[PDB]
Amino acid sequence: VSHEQFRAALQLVVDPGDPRSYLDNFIKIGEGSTGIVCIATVRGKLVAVKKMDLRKQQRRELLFNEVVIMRDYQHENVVEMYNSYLVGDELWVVMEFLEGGALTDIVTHTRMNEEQIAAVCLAVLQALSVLHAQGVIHRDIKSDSILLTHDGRVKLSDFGFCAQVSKEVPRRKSLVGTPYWMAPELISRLPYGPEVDIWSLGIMVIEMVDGEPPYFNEPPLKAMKMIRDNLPPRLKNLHKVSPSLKGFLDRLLVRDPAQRATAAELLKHPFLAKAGPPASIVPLMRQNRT
Ligand SMILES: CCn1cnc2c(Nc3cccc(Cl)c3)nc(N[C@@H]3CCCC[C@H]3N)nc21
Ligand SMILES: [Cl-]
Repeated sequence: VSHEQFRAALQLVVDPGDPRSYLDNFIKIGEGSTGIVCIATVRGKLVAVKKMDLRKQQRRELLFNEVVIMRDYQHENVVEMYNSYLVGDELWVVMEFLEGGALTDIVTHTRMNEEQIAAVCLAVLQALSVLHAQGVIHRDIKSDSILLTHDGRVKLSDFGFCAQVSKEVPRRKSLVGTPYWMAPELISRLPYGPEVDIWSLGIMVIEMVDGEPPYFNEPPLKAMKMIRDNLPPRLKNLHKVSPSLKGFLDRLLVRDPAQRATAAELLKHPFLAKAGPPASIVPLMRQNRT
């Protein structure tokens, strides 16, 4: 499929026009897999703009999947998209700005308690149960993909790797994700489904408890071989965690995806009863630390 034809299909979907009319004061706040993210001001609300080069993608079709999903799925725990545009060779998606940043910064700089860990898992499982029911697989669940509001509410972001399964095509086979968070069946190149996100969430629980995913200091291909061949990873800090948290994590990090717990199942797990309110996360954020 041609670039001119791909851009053409995307043009049918995005908002027409040049948003450099509506926006100014662009400040780069980071980089992802698919492009860069800036903050900008509307002509006075401030927004986040993700900018992706149509010609520089390993899997260009995923750009399409991204826009269509956030357009079609609004949930309290999912980052809201306001608009999307084509600007030269770039797809721009305009989204709400979340002042609390990403969970990565919390997990690498602080130790979360179980109330805080439970609140983050509850929020993510709520988003995923709704997405999974409609056949949407996120495929990049990790702390970097979890954003926080000023008052400590959790929002799933970074839908640039998502896919949708259906009755007609109920499994994917593509190798998409981030090595250390990838489910064994996905690493192995087997037909997979929504269950891959449950494993990835398990790995993000490890991040929240231990600060890092398993095998993080290994080359990514070596970590993927270990994920694929070995017993499920265990918490380095095990004696430090409750029986509720261990039993919860034991249901996520199940190698056989057919025996892995679903998002709907896990929403009924007693560990999530520990979830604290959003205000419990606030003191973990960079702006409130010293
Ligand atoms: C859904 C798009 N989006 C809205 N608001 C975002 C966001 N907020 C903040 C808030 C405070 C500091 C920073 Cl660095 C980002 N960060 C943000 N972070 C970057 C985006 C790409 C690189 C990884 C991730 N940390 N993404 C944000
Ligand atoms: Cl249990």
